[PDB]
Amino acid sequence: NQLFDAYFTAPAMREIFSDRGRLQGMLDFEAALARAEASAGLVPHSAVAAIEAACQAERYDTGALANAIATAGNSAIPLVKALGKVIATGVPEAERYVHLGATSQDAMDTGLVLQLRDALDLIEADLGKLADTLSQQALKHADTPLVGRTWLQHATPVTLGMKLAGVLGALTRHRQRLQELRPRLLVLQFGGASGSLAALGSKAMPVAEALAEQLKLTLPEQPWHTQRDRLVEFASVLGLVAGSLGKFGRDISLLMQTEAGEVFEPSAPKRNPVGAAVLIGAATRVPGLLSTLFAAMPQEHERSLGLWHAEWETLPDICCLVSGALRQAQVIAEGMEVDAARMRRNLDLTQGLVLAEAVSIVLAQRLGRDRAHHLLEQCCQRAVAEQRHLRAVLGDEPQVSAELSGEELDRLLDPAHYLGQARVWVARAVSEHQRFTA
Amino acid sequence: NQLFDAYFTAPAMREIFSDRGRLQGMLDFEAALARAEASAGLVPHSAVAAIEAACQAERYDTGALANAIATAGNSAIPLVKALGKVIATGVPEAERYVHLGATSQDAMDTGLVLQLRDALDLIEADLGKLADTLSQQALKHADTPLVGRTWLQHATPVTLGMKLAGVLGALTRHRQRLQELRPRLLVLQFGGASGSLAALGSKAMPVAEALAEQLKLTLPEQPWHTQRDRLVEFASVLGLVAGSLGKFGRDISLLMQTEAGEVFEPSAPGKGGSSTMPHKRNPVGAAVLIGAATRVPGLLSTLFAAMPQEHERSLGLWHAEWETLPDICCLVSGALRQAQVIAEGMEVDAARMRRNLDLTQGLVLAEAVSIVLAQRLGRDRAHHLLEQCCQRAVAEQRHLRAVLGDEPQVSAELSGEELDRLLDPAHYLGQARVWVARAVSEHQRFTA
Amino acid sequence: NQLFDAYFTAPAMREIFSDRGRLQGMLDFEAALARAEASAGLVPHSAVAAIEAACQAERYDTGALANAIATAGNSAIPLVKALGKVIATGVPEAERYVHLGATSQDAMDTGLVLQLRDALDLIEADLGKLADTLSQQALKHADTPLVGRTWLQHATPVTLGMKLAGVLGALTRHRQRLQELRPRLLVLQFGGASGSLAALGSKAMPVAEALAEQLKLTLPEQPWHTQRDRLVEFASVLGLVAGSLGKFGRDISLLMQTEAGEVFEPSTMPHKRNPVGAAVLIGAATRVPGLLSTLFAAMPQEHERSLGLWHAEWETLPDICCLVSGALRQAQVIAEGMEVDAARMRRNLDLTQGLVLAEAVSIVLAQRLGRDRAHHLLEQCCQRAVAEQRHLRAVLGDEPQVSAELSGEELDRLLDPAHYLGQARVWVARAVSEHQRFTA
Amino acid sequence: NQLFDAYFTAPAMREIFSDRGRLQGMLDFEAALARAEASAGLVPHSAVAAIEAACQAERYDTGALANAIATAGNSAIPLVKALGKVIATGVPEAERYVHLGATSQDAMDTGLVLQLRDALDLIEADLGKLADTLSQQALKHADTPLVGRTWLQHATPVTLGMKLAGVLGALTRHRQRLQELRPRLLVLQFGGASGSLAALGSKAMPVAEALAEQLKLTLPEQPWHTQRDRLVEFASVLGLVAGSLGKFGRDISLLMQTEAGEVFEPSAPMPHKRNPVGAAVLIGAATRVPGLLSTLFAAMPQEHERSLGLWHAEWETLPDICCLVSGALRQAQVIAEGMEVDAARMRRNLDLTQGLVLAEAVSIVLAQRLGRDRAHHLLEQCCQRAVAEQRHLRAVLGDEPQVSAELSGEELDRLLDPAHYLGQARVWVARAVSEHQRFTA
Repeated sequence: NQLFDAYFTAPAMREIFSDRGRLQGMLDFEAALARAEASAGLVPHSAVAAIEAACQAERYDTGALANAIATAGNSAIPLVKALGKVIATGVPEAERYVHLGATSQDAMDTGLVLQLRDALDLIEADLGKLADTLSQQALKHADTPLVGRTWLQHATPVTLGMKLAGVLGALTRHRQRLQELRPRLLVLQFGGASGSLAALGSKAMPVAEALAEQLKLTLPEQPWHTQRDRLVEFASVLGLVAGSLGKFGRDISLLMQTEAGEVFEPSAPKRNPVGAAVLIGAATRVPGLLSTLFAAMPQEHERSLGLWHAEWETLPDICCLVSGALRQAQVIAEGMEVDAARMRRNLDLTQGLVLAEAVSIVLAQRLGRDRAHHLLEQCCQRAVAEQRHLRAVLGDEPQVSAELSGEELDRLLDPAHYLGQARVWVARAVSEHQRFTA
Repeated sequence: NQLFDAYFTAPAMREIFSDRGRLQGMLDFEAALARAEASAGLVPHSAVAAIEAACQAERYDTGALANAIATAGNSAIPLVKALGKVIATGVPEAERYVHLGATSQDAMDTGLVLQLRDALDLIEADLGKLADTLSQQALKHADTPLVGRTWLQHATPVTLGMKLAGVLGALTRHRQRLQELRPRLLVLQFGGASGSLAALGSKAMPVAEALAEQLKLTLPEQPWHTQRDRLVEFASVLGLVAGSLGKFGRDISLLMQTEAGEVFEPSAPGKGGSSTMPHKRNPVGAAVLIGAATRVPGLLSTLFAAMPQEHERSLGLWHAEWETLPDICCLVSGALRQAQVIAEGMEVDAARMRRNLDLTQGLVLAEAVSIVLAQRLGRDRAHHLLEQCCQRAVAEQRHLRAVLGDEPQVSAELSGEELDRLLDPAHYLGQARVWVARAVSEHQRFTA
Repeated sequence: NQLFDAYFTAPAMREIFSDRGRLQGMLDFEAALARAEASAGLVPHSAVAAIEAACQAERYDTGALANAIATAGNSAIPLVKALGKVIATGVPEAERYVHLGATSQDAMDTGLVLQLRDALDLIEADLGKLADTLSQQALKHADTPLVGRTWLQHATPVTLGMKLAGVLGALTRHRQRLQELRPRLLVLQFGGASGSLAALGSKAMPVAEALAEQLKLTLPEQPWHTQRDRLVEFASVLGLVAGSLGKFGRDISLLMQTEAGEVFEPSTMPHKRNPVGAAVLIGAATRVPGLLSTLFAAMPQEHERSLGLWHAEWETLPDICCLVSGALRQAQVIAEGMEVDAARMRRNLDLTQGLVLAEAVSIVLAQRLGRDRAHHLLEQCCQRAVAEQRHLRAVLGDEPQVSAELSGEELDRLLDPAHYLGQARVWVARAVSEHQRFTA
Repeated sequence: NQLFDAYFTAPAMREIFSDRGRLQGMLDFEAALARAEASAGLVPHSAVAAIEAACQAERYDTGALANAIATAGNSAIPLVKALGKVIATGVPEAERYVHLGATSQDAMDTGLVLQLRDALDLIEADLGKLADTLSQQALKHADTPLVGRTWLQHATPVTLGMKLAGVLGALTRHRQRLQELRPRLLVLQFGGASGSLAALGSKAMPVAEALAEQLKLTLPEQPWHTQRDRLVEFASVLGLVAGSLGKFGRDISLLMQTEAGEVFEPSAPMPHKRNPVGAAVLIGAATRVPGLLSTLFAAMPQEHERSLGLWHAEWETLPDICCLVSGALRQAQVIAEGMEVDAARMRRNLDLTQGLVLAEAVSIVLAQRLGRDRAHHLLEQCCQRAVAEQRHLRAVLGDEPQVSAELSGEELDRLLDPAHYLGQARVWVARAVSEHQRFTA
């Protein structure tokens, strides 16, 4: 099943979450294990070299391992056995030192953490890259006006940059979150059969620290075979990412509507938003995958069956799904086409009624807040009845045209003059984005 | 990613949901389309032959199509284009008739329905097979007694057959559900660009009916590009199946617990080389059933979440279905597979079940005694006298059978032969055998 | 918490799923139990009368029961205890016959089924009512043309009735599904402590059948304390309903868009018209999926009675019923009173200036000239209608080959949406037809 | 519907998430708004006093408001209207200043945030309290041995304290998480009709800052009417808490099994018909919350300046999650501080596999005493026999020439003693408790 894979997953991410990557992660653990126990005096340095030479994914047969797993219950034991048979060919007496003192889940979880680290690194890169380009766009259109849409109904003006800044804001907060969880997530899983590490006796802590250092991972306060919050948390932040990008994709698709035509996805490297589809798809698929991870948390005792198995393919799907949305969001963010003219046109589709408020405040002071209220509802009721722009109806209004010149009315009914804090929001958002950098 | 695929998916099911299977479904649609339109006078019979010759999945390159899809937004257009370029090599003037009057989703949904039918067929087979073997085991152990477990606490007796009968019951109801949705699910998706089928003019219905008949699919009251209840219902029943097998998997894992050791998955004393009994007899099969019952709910909610698809064709929500439905089918196929293995080969330890039964030293049978001593003496007096014997059987900790034998009023009302029977689990099985009877009965009724 | 309850739940449904409704369901079970065991010779007819008199929800204190439940672990034991203390006041020696031979879950599940039966009845009523009005609207607008929208882009013409017929189709299928599960869902839950019903000895089946008949419920092949598929199936179909009405609510909100303004929910103070009704439908379609998966998630219940997973069902199923009842309610309001602007629909139709109708002309000029020549000639006309931006009708009129093959009267028809509605009217017909067939 | 509410929700949490609490949250916003705008010169101080006097939830009719909402589409407009009619009775000319320049969602989101802050405060107190008592229990049983259970199968020894330390570890990580999201979650929602705040002109930022300060909330970089990640994140951590307490609840129920009988829930004020009613709540929450959480994730792609339907879906969902978790924390505390341990039964269960679960501990020692190659064979032989002629491994090894010739009766007694194969058990408890004390500050 790879037909839709190019469209839904980012190639680099798929490489990490492939059989090769999964296998390599565990093998990395095994080699690192031998290395760490050797420096503790548990394994002959001659064996360390033998093991490392066999810890290359390429040397194993996935098809064969797959059938064995179906009988083993996990991936570690069939791999360790296959690793042993490879080390036997060359240094037969080294075979007895592989996977010493460790349990299957140690290899599996640590291997996974290694893959998660490479994954984290990609996601942070793409995020920063996307935030940068989004930052520029926000500034570029910090003041090009478009109508505000509330419950899909026209509302007071807004700016395109204001909208893009909101997405920027969320992305910054996610980079922040990924940064805070990093020291929590990147930990070693080394507990042995029941997490007591008893098999290593007094060389337990020494081997553990050596092992963590070897893999450049932190040593946790204790093993976590059945405490899975670290993994679920990571998945949850990726969930937040899919959701925000989902909002972005929705907004694009609505802006690309025939009856709106204000913003468009870049033209193929009827104009269908094939990129937005990916973003919306991810924001629709991920919640379910995420609840699965939450659902599997109440893992029994020292190792749970079934609940633990449910994590295996779920976490990787989430990472892939999100990698694909980030990739697609980058494409549209750096190349979307804007039609400011059309934005202007759509703005007085309600014929200035959306700007009634801007006029109400001015005539509030020019005359009585009490009198202006009446006089304004009257002009709107008319601009609708005899259907014609509010600018005109107001020009033919004695009290109004007697208090406001033709030049004043032209300004009041100009959306570019009712942008509120639009530019400020973009400023603060872009500001914070640059602050984070450091 | 195929490491865990042999363990989590049934090989036959993966074949259906592979690139080849996906492609073939759509090509089958294309060939059938030409055929149906030819008989309506829209396509020269010479083209029909050209097209069918190119409607073979093997002739296409997945890798290439994959990259094209990333730009197209769907799978139909890149496939149709590739199909056209293949038909051009031989009969160049046949190229203009492929995919005539149809929209991308028509090919995709119909292709899917074809895959779903092959899937439905596997699932029904496996279910029937599993129900059969489960039916025999139920009968075989209709009266082997085991303690009842409530909130994981010991309760009045139950029978192993009774337990297996409940799984049988659920499975029968699912077979029933699968049967009722069949006519609803296996429908054709032919509506064109906006579901009006206007491009075919007055040849619309004729082509439609011909097409349905060609594929052996029913013609729906109308196209359903954005009315997805049919697919969500199918996923939902599969969900129910995952759930039921999940309960079965849980029960096995709990019965295989070291402190229970009453039922075991196949493969020697527990699992594999039963050397050091303590561990190793791991329930690798139950893990699959439990895994599926844990994963499926989320995948199912995704299909529910993607139902409010806008207008004539929705973007994003529709894309979300593509890989989700297949995952559900594969997950369930793997659970059915594993459930079959353990159902037909589980090991029972009736002696250990007996031993576990009086772990509470007959206190779990207090009720069975309470009713008899209710009539022999006063329901009011018996109540007092019984709580007294239990409080003692616990204090001086020793079986209730004993405490009652040393009880004047009790031993004066019930002989030693009577008390032996009252404190025997085998005599307090209630409707255990009846339940197994009714369930198996209904299972045989369904058959027809 | 009742602020949003009037807006999100249908009052009749909330009545069913209230403390009173929950309590009454269990009490109904107890009364029916005594009645059935009496006719088996297990209970004196004098006690049956005493029990029935106490089986009225009104006579109990919810607040008090609630605190007891926090210690009991379920609702049946504190209720049965309170019931016993009420029967004591009058007929003291009747107290020992209440809840005889039954376990807490028997009372709880059966009580629930009773509530689900009332709920099923409301949902079937509302659905049929909604299907009817939707049916008329479908026919009424069977041929008022509106542009087709694909990926939110303009596509070949469609009819408003066509759209509404789709929703009708789905609702018909749900009524059908609700009909098929009815015999499966409305079953009695009577198994006792461990589902063996051993406490009743040989009077087990007799009491069981009498009890099922008393409550007008079917007796299942065996008790189902930990086989929950019946409940999850029902929630699943309600899920299907929320999803369908969700699609409807989405379509309305999109048609109510300022840049569309084609359909509206029933009604300064001008351009301000928010779809408060569609909000409910979309909300339900968004909330229900999660609630449903919870029911699926709770299926692997251990042995004879599961703790935790079973507790998870208690408030979840009722939430689903209430959520859906509110969506049905709101969908009915908008279905029978939505405002249509056929004029605006026409206007929006040539927003692409006839390019959306290029296909309709392509087939005709396919025969008039060469399918090969027509193709070229048509792309040329579209490319121009875009460049010098002006309707395609015009560009085709200034096209020698085209105006030489098609009269001005012929081009006026080809570029008219009303003439490219395909099977629109047929779809509405089949859907409405099937709706009338079901009725019986 | 309050039957199961006492059992599933913590009373204090329900108070926060009640009609009264919801209403008061928005009223607090209204009062604070007037106050902030007055100091910017937009409202007469005499009106500020009139408004504040009307911003008390008690003065309004929920039933009435509920029917109005059914027509309004939200809760803010019917409340603001009702508030206005109350301020009219006394200071009629003050009515025109209420809710000035604000949109419905500003009142609603800010009101909710206020409620979430009170909720956050409860959850942090309970977590700290639960961590403390779990901390003592961990230490108290840091070395009482119980058998390890892998895939529900007996495995090498473990300690009760070790197990409890794992729950402690998770709880500490959650407190840490709650601390990190606090500055992110507690922000003001003030953007007006479309988030431009245009209606206030150049008095926008001044009023905004004054408003934030008034409510003791941070001012975000920009309004967030359709960027909901802050709320979903909070719900997500609460999800993590439900999950962890869910694992704890599961372990208790399994330890309370008749065939185990090692740990029991307090005998809150029959075979030993002791049902784990508390564990039921923890497991239930862990089962219900995932669904509620995905709902909030599902509602994130909210369109433009204000989304209909998806935003409505948040309203009752976030509160349910908070209540559900408050009920699980409550129940977890009860069992944590009062669970009964049967160390003797744990010992008995330990050699249910008759020492085979300790085979590994013997394997390493006999690996050196003799040949790692010879010991291997000799050990599998003793196990295969201890099983066949079914009798303890301690015995089978004592009748083994090579073994009894290499290890004294005193040495074998020790090797087959669980208390001597606890590995890092006590260390894990140490590190976890240590980190718990570290966090404190």
